[PDB]
Amino acid sequence: GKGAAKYGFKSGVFPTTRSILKSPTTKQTDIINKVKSPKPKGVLGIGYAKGVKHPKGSHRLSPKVNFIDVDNLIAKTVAEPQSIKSSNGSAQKVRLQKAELRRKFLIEAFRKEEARL
Amino acid sequence: FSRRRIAYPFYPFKKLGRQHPKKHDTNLKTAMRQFLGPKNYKGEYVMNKYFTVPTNHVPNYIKPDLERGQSLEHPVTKKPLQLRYDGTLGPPPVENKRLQNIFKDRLLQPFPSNPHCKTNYVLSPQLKQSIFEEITVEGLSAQQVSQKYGLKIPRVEAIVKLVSVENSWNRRNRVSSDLKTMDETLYRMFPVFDSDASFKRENLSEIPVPQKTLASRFLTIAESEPFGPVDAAHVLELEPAVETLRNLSTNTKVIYGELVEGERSQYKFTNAKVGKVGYRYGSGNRDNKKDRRIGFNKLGQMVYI
Amino acid sequence: TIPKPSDQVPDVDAFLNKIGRNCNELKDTFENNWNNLFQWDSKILKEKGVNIQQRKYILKQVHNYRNNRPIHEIKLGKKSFFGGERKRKAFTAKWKAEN
Amino acid sequence: TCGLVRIRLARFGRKNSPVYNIVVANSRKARDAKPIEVLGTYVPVPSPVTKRELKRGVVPIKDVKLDFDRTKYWIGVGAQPSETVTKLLRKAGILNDAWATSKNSRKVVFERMETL
Amino acid sequence: PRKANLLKSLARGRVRTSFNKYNLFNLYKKGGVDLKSKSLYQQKWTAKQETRAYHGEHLTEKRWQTVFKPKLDSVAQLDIKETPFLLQTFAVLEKRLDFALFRAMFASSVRQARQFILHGNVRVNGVKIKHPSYTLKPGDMFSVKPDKVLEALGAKKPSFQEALKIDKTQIVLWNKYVKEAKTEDPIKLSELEGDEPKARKLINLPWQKNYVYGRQDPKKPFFTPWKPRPFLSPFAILPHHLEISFKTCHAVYLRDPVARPGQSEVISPFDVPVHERAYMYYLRNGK
Amino acid sequence: VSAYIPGEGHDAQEHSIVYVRGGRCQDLPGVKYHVIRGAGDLSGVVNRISSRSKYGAKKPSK
Amino acid sequence: RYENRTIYGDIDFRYHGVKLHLRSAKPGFGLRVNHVIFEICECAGIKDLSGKVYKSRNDMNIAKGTIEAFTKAQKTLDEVALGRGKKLVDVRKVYYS
RNA sequence: UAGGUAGUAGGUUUAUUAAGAGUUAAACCUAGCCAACGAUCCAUAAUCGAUAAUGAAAGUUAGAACGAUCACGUUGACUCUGAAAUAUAGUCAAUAUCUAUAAGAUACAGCAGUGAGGAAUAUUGGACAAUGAUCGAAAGAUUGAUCCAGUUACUUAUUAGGAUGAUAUAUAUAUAUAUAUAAAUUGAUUAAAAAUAAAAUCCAUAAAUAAUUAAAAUAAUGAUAUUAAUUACCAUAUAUUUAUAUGGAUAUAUAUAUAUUUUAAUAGUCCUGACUAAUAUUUGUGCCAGCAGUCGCGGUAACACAAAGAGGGCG
Ligand SMILES: [Mg+2]
Ligand SMILES: [Mg+2]
Ligand SMILES: [Mg+2]
Ligand SMILES: [Mg+2]
Ligand SMILES: [Mg+2]
Ligand SMILES: [Mg+2]
Ligand SMILES: [Mg+2]
Ligand SMILES: [Mg+2]
Ligand SMILES: [Mg+2]
Ligand SMILES: [Mg+2]
Ligand SMILES: [Mg+2]
Ligand SMILES: [Mg+2]
Ligand SMILES: [Mg+2]
Ligand SMILES: [Mg+2]
Ligand SMILES: [Mg+2]
Ligand SMILES: [Mg+2]
Ligand SMILES: [Mg+2]
Ligand SMILES: [Mg+2]
Ligand SMILES: [Mg+2]
Ligand SMILES: [Mg+2]
Ligand SMILES: [Mg+2]
Ligand SMILES: [Mg+2]
Ligand SMILES: [Mg+2]
Ligand SMILES: [Mg+2]
Ligand SMILES: [Mg+2]
Ligand SMILES: [Mg+2]
Ligand SMILES: [Mg+2]
Ligand SMILES: [Mg+2]
Repeated sequence: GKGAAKYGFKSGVFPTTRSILKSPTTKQTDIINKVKSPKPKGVLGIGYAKGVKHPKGSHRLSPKVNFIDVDNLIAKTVAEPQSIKSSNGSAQKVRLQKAELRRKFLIEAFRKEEARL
Repeated sequence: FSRRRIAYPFYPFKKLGRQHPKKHDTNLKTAMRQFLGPKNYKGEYVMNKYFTVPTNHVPNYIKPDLERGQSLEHPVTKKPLQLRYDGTLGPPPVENKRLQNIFKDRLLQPFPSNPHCKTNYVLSPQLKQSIFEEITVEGLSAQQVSQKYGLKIPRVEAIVKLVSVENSWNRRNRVSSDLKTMDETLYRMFPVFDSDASFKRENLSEIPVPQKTLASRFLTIAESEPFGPVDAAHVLELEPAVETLRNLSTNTKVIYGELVEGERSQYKFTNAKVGKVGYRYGSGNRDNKKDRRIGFNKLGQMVYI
Repeated sequence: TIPKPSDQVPDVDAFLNKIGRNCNELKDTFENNWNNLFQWDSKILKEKGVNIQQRKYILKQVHNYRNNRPIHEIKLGKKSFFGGERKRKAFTAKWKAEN
Repeated sequence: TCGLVRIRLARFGRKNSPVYNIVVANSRKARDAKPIEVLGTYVPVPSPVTKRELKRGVVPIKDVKLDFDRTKYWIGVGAQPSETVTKLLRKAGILNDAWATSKNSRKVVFERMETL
Repeated sequence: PRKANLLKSLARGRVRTSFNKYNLFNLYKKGGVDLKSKSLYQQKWTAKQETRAYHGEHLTEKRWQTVFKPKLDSVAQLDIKETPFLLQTFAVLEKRLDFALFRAMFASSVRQARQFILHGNVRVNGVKIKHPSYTLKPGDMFSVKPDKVLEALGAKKPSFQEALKIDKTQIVLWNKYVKEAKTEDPIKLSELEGDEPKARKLINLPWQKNYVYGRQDPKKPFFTPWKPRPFLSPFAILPHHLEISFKTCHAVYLRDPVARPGQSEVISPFDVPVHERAYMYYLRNGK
Repeated sequence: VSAYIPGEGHDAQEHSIVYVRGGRCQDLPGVKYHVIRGAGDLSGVVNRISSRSKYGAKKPSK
Repeated sequence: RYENRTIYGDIDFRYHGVKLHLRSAKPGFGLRVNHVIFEICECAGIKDLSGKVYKSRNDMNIAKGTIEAFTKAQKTLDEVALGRGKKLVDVRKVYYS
């Protein structure tokens, strides 16, 4: 109870809210600019200095940040059906409806997230 | 140094001296009898000042310090009496100047030992009615009414609430004769609220005191540099006192479920942000502790929260 | 709402026989009244003095009949001839030794 | 139900007085264990109506505070709801008639609507 | 709760929340509470004794301690006398339903009020409550059944035999008076055992036409034409935090009682030093 | 352990079942224990009226 | 005494053995000090006081030390203002609580 | 426990791996690495929180309960499948019981329960109705997870009755009613009380007895369950929960005039020399018997032992 005052007197914990987009998007321009700007050197430097070598097996730089094209992601995860009009039977129709609903929701969620950030 | 002190009267009374072996009487009991005076065939202690109820708008509160414990008055004439060497009562030889000269404040002081506790005044029914009319028919704001009369806004609202209830009762014919008589007796007991008397009017600038104000601060400003209430509020990081007084004086997506003929209840879905909605995991079980939380239902049932 | 008795099971007794799980020996606690069986609920059955499991089963089969789903004795789950998953290894070995 | 990720009710509160915690969880993890994401609550005991209210003809309500957008997202990524949860969602108006099983399948009195 | 036992003894001059005759006498003959010639602890103990006897004698000590709030409340007038902060020690109990009912004078005592609400007579915002530990919010009405209020504030309804005996004496006195008037309607109680209508028929004085002294409406739970309680005056202290209407017996709880520059709204029969000592005690649980 | 035995009368042999608690007999040195008296072969102290639970004594029951 | 109820500043004073520490107090917060200090405050009109005695707690020396601290360790705001040549406002008073 | 370390510290390569690395295996070099800011070695211990305790707080304590993490499922090693296992699987060995006596089977740290150990910790319960889980296309099957009840003052909470109440007779539009005889418990003879305490009196309410009807769950399914709750002779029909009018229920006088189930109350335990709240006193013992957290008390006047009276806490 004593340590709950750090977290606004909240006894018990929730699980961490799980990011819908798990990397920065392409539309987040400022982040991209920050990433691509010249990395500093000297006292508060990041990488390796130009003259200095790096360990044989290891990479010199850090790996590049995979920026999500959101439209591309949507297309891949949630492809619209190519065979557009093939639909008979009740169970099949139900499945199709379910698929459509899932497409709608995940599309909306991603787009909203992109806008929201 | 504390003993067990039997609570005898501070005032003087006729103690026991000797008495017939069988009677087994106590000095406290004797003192109580004396205070009461003689009891009727009916049961009434008539000679006691405080037996009958005042019909004066002047509350008959207790003054044991002033009359020196001698409570007995003659019922018809309200003139004081004592217990003489004989068992019969009679008038006192010396008159009490303390009872004759008494203050305004102490007449509205129910307990002798606590000066701070005073009785609140009673509103006259006509005044209450006028207030009710003002709020409903004339359509005035409660603050204006409060300013006019000298009541507080919550008090005014309470009065209004009570008036409408009284009216409804009258319409239904629930206000019985015995109830009316009781109301009249209560009215007679208490002093009346005068809207003109400035000392009787309620102080309408009472804000409640916050935590930040109580903790004292001091500032060394230059000798000439001015520093008003606003500046003080700014230093403390509050809104000004006047603004708070003024304030005192003065969305979310909800769905409802479809209701089919057979089903017995709706489903109200309110929106809520994730990370703020649920019952938390590993919260403190407070049920076996004495700081356990006990709430109440819509039906007045006691429920563990 | 009362339903009609069908050709295959026109009687209460016939219905009981169909549903099974020892629903026979229950013709005395309620007599052969078609309306009676169907309108009756759980509390009434309990008062009469039937079992909990039997009560549950009958009501379910009544409901199925009302909805015109095929009622039949779907038997309760049975352990294997050898034994329950846990006890098999030993039991099977014992059985082998015997035979 | 099927799946690895599943939207279900985790039980909370005391004996003879349940409240439910709508979560998304792993199928393997326990019923009342800490989940992936709590989406909402659900008290099954309906709000008790007054005698006058009953006479008038006003139905009780079951309160279900719920993150709609999150739930939708979880449905989209393919987290199968439980039998009770899916019914609740259908009642709300997230899920369609498509999810309604044969047992569930009666004139409607009151229609759904969003309010504020 | 803590059982009622010797609440209104005289050898312990404990001033309880009641309108009892013995309680009144105790109040009368106490004077102050003497805190002279005592250690600090002894003073604190004597404060506890007196102050808790009035404020929540039914409450258990541990329970009280749990409910007891350190953070007292007050109001700045922003327009002089010194505010009595520490009279607020038992402000938290006025929030209770039972105490509020007592303050309203819908009960003779706090115990009685408690009993009333257990029996399901009080209401608060319509719904009837059977729970004394219920706490009013500001704006909440509460409403006792008017008969019970009348019983609380009315006289004790006499037994039939007692009433008949009282009547007999009154009749004799009347006869004596008429004899005295002449100079310058009998009843036999042994025969008339328990026939109330017969008694009514027999009796005819100027001040009661038929009804016996104590029974005009025997079915009602109080004295005859309703009159007040035998010592009602010295305890009729009209509170600030409640708005009352005695016709319907409704009452709006409008405020949590609070201390002003002049006064406190916690109605108590004890001076501020006593209340300070009590506060001191209950901060530390008598450490 | 050297255990004290309180009360007027003690029923204790050379083999009796006895329960020990952590008091201290202050005048006797090197004995830092009390036999708790209601339980075991140690019987409750007889004709005890005051402070009965401190010894074994049951309520006399009129 | 500040506002006719408590000391001005948080004083910390040594009288022989006894080390005194007396903090000022917000109004309503009572006397929360050693029994001797409390007794002296009751007589001297101090309503609000926090504090704690370190080292010796010799009753007599507490009584002597605390009155010395009151008379000597305290400086009134007005005196301080006069000495320094500055305004020394009390913010709470200005606010009107 | 003061020196420890020799795959040890680092370099170069090859295998193995999804993948880094003296992680293993192999090969060849350099002489390192850690340490008195505590190495190596030994002992003890599952770890933790927005959990529990305590404090003014910094902190300290617990790690039962709620939750998160680890490890183990009698002991040790290895193997297989697999994304992931030294798997509660299999293999072999170790310990100890079973028969069926066999390149057997079992291992309650799953739920009940038993014996033991111990100061000390529960039912060989009911139900899958709910919430989950596995199988199944479905029908619905299983579920000692779970939900319910049982035992246990271990903890918390709510109730566990209010108002009036110091005598008994007899006599005789007012009202201080007044006399007379009798009685009156333990103390005590006055500030020595016990005692408004009892008993009485007025008023309910619980429980009971009848009637009714939820909710947990609906498509249907209710273990809990003589369910919670409500009404008091039931229903409908007006108004604003109360009030009145109808319909029928009922029973005596002579269809319609007064009624309408019943009804209580019950607390221990510690203490009264000071610290420590407890002044009404008295008896027994006589440095004994005994008391005692601490200082102490008991040698005939014991406020301290053992009791009666009275009192003070908590309940
Ligand atoms: Mg499946
Ligand atoms: Mg003792
Ligand atoms: Mg005892
Ligand atoms: Mg190594
Ligand atoms: Mg090597
Ligand atoms: Mg390598
Ligand atoms: Mg070491
Ligand atoms: Mg261990
Ligand atoms: Mg720790
Ligand atoms: Mg744990
Ligand atoms: Mg630890
Ligand atoms: Mg455990
Ligand atoms: Mg293992
Ligand atoms: Mg192992
Ligand atoms: Mg077991
Ligand atoms: Mg084992
Ligand atoms: Mg044993
Ligand atoms: Mg235990
Ligand atoms: Mg199940
Ligand atoms: Mg089972
Ligand atoms: Mg308790
Ligand atoms: Mg005697
Ligand atoms: Mg009942
Ligand atoms: Mg003392
Ligand atoms: Mg003696
Ligand atoms: Mg002692
Ligand atoms: Mg003694
Ligand atoms: Mg005694």
